[PDB]
Amino acid sequence: VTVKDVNQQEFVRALAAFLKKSGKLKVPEWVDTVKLAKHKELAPYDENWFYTRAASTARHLYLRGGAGVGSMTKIYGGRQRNGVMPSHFSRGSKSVARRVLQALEGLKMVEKDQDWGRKLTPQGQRDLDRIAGQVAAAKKK
Amino acid sequence: TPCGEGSKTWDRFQMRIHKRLIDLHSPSEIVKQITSISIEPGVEVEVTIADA
Amino acid sequence: PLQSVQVFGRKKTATAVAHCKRGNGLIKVNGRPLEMIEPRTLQYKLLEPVLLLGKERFAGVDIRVRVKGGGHVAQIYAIRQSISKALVAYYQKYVDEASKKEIKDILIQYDRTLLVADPRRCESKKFGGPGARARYQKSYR
Amino acid sequence: QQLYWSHPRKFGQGSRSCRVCSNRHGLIRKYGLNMCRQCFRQYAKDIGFIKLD
Amino acid sequence: RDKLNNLVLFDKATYDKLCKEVPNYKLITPAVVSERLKIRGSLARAALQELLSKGLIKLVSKHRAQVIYTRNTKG
Amino acid sequence: VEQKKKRTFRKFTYRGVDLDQLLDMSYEQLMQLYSARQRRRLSRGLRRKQHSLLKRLRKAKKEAPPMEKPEVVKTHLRDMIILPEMVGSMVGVYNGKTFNQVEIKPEMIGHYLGEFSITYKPVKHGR
Amino acid sequence: MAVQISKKRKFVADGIFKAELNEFLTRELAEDGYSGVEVRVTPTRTEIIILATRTQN
Amino acid sequence: VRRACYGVLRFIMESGAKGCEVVVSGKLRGQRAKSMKFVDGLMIHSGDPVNYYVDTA
Amino acid sequence: PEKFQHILRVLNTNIDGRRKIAFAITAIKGVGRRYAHVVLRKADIDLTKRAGELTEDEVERVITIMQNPRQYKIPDWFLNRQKDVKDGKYSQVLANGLDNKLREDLERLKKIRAHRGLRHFWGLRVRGQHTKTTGRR
Amino acid sequence: KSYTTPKKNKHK
Amino acid sequence: TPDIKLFGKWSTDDVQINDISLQDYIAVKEKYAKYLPHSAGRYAAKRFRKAQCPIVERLTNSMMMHGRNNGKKLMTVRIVKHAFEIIHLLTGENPLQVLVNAIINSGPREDSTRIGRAGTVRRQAVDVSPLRRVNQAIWLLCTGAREAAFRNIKTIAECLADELINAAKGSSNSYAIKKKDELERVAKSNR
RNA sequence: ACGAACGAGACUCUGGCAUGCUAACUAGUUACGCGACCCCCGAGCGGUCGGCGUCCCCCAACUUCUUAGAGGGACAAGUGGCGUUCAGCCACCCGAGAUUGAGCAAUAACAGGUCUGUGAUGCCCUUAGAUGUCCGGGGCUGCACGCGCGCUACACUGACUGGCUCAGCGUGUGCCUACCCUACGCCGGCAGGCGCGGGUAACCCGUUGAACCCCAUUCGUGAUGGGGAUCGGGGAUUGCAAUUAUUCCCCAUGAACGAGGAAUUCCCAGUAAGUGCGGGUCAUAAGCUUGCGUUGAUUAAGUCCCUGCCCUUUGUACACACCGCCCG
Ligand SMILES: [Zn+2]
Repeated sequence: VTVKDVNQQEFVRALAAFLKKSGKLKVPEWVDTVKLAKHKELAPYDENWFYTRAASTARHLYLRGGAGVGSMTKIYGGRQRNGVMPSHFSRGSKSVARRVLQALEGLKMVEKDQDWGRKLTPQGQRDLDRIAGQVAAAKKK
Repeated sequence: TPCGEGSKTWDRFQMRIHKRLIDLHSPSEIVKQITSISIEPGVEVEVTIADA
Repeated sequence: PLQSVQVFGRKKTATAVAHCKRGNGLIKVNGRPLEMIEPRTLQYKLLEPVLLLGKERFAGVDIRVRVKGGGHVAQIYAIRQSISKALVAYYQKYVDEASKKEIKDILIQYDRTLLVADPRRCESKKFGGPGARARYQKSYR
Repeated sequence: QQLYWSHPRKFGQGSRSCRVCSNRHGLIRKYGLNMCRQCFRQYAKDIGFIKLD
Repeated sequence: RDKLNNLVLFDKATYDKLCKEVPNYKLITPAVVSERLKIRGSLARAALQELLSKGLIKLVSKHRAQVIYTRNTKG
Repeated sequence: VEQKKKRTFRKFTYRGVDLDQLLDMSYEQLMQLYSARQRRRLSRGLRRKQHSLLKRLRKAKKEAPPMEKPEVVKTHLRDMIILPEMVGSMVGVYNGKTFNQVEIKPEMIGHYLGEFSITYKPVKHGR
Repeated sequence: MAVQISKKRKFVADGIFKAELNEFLTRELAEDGYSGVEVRVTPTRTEIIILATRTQN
Repeated sequence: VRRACYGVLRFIMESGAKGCEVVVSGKLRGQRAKSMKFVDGLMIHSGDPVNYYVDTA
Repeated sequence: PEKFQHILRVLNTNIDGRRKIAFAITAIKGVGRRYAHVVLRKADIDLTKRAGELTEDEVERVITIMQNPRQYKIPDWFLNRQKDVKDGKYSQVLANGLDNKLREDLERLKKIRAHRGLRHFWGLRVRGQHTKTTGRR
Repeated sequence: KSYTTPKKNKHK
Repeated sequence: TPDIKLFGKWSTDDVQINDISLQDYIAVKEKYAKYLPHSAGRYAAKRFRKAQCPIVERLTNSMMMHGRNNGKKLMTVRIVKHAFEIIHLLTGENPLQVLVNAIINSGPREDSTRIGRAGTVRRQAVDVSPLRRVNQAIWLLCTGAREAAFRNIKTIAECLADELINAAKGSSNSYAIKKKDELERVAKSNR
């Protein structure tokens, strides 16, 4: 099937499962000391963070290829409560998503887009679209 | 309020502007020849191969 | 042409354009799966007409919709208006009156609210008040 | 001179003058005019801005 | 402050009563446990998941607000 | 603060090197020791406003015997990182209105003079 | 003007000059009656028509 | 001022009009403020057509 | 699980058995939620469990892990004390070493007459702190 | 501006 | 007008009247039904269309009062259907009819105005219009559902379901069911 | 009484019925030629159905949608009731049913404010030890109280991290003389260092791949991971220079608070409110302004009882009009 017909969240969760068990996807450099878009004042708790974040950058590349830090951290971000201040938006972790893109661009599941960016390979497309049919025929939520 | 106020006042200043564009495939001269009917009203006419 | 219908629809401002198309019978909103706009609470919402307009009349339609603007449920009524707006001409213009008779009536048999949406919109803030009608409070000494 | 001039003016809001009254109690450079609104409500019929809201 | 003294950690006698008494109604919720018997809410989550492990109940709801576990004459 | 085990051994070792090696030091390590704000002031230079002073600082230190103290140098200004060689002086700053004499302490160095000399001059009060 | 700017600030410059010349002519040339002016801009031209009760001024 | 504003009115009604309002302010004697005002004809006040249908000055 | 332990004895400081491991280790001097999770991840000690049934084995482990970070190098910018006013080194401080060091720094300021060291003679907030009618608790 | 009573010597 | 009226969990017809004096104000078949209620308040045309506005839509739209909570509407309706399910589970029978009879049993009866006979503020009892009655019942049971999940443990849906249990199926078990006797005895002695 | 105006109606914008009108290779489309690339993606692992913000070079093509010119709606228009069928009012079929709101702008005048928007401007004033002028430091931001305008909440519909579900407001490169809107990868964690590049703007950011609605997740009615300051320790960042934190970021400091008695405002409909985002100030920049925008509520369709315009009768020592005269 198409990777749209699977649930968006379980698509990325099982994408993280596949890449994690393949062990290739970047394992964390420091698990809980990441500030992760400092609008997220607290920390990430479990070492299954980078799997999902890189998987989701790959999925947003599927949504549209050739993206970048400014145009992916925008959707990755959200709302923050600012103590004695109101809420603005200033996207945080740049090198986390950059290292996502590097760890997959050296992996040739995301390839160079024209003039800049990270575009999509037939290999990444085929792998993710197989896992899509896998998950869809399996149970779902 | 110039300087005599007792409350909050906020006016506005709005305008009407436009950019209206013909797009023709002729040489640089026959366009001059065919065009003489735009300099009757006041609207800035600029004829160029590429964008002005 | 003479074989499909591609016209618009919208809530206050969220605008979709639906195209009912001759084929095998398929439904797709945003060029994405039907339910899977995923409000995840209004999972019930956009299959009421789909299961109450005639499962037979949902057998030949290949719905493709191009959408943008505003908010989520606003875009939901955008598509819900757009699909009806296309199929009504799909039935009246290209096709006879008997085919019209069923769905023209089912229009209000759901509700007349769908052919044309609200003539409403949010309008400009009026100063001296934090919204459209309220007023900044009047203080003393 | 060793005492006279040491200050290029490139700072704050009253750096660049209102052209007509040059009074520095707050100015603006939306479209480069750098001119008071008490001035602009007097000369915008000639600038091109006329109220029609 | 003046507190209900809902038991704060896992509790021997309450663990027995939980294990063989609780999955028996048509309404189950960690807060329901913590106000019917005495327990903290995550504790009720843990004992509820212990009873789910055996599977003495059929689910009805699944929400962050609460979940509902209903009787299957199992427990 | 600070009891250097007095009668001996001056020790203001801020940031982890020693003062008897820091009086005679270099700007590179001095900048990597000064905080980010001092470093940020230094990353645009200590321009002539303080050169014309430091010349008189050295002049004062040489002319006045070390068995006395060097002369009081006055600054129209209020913002200056206390350098390694100006330990042990007495200098009268201008708070904007009045000359206030400030005593170089060996535990001031590495901050700005306008915090030791302020200008919201202590108010009198009432009801 | 000499910096080849967008149509926004270009129309704005046009109006800036209309303004910057109106009161100039009114407070300069009013040794007579005074009526008004009218400007317009055409290709490789820009023509300004002055209107007052002494052609000779 | 009054015998001159009568002349203003007379000349504009010579050239043909439909309504006018001429108002002057200022002390014609001493220390206490005064102003005077002449009106005749039709003189619409609200609405948009004032600026382009009376040529205010 | 069934309660392994109860009221604990940490860093020579008593803590909350009320909250779990991490969010009751935040009840320590010099620690937060962020520090609690970071140190427990560096020490490889459980989160899904609770401190009220956490064993003093895995309390003394955590103590010896927070006490000397440089042995494990939890990054120094994560280690509160740093680049201070005398004899600077890099580490993290906790139970009453924080009071000792904040004390010592305070006497430095108090003796030397900085502006903050004088607004603690005036009992207020160093900056910016309008106080005319505003902001006096 | 010159709030002061002395402006010691503007004389050349 | 559908071929079957269902919620995906139980039925949508089988709604009636219990105390006829409120007929045509509790509405379940105005002109349609939905998978789950949602509206802008479209029935705001008059007093009459909000008098005969559907009850499930009435309560689902009404339960967003305390400000920013209409700023979380999807999850709030999740809560309302949760609470209806909680009733369906605890007490069994269909929660909508039970809430119908609960509004009936927790409706007020009279309201006393302030007309001083010789100057001192007194009260005088007028028969509560049945619409204001049903609205007092629903929109003070909502007040109780907030006063419960504000100063208790139970969540919004659980509080609401407990109230709809113990309103018709219990006496003196609601903030509304005490407001009722207060108002009616006030009306008696303040006639 | 007649023949007359101005103020209201008129004079404009905005939002809304437009499946018919008008065409943009500088806009989109592109329905058409899954054609060229793509996966077999899937049951099937084939014919084809599904998804490419993937391209076609352009001398193919159109404005469904799209920014909108004119054409053109809506006027109690009809009728069910009332009047006197006067001018009209509630309702329903034709549905957009009147009126969506924003604007535009009087006569007498207050002595209310404007000479510190001005070289608008009369007197007199400062006129070489300046109130003209360039500059440096301080002050306009100091705190025992009172007040208003105010942001953040008082936590369980709390909410923590992670995913993905969803725009239009407008400015956008030297100016009337100094700094214009964006994006890519290489590093430190973010702040922050790096240089190649798009753009005078339906070209480009941006199909603004916008949040709070969403959900997994949790400990558990515990000043509690909340409401989250204070202050400590640093890091960069503009600037001639941030010291009484001007801004940004972290470790970390962890506080005053349990929907508040004294008075009062606001709105009865995409309207309150929740609310991320724009735009004005700039070397620094919003809890303010004023717009964009969403998830969208309680009851209300009456009445002058409380504060308030206009009307008529009608007493008045009041003529600066009840804050007035006024009396022993
Ligand atoms: Zn000006």
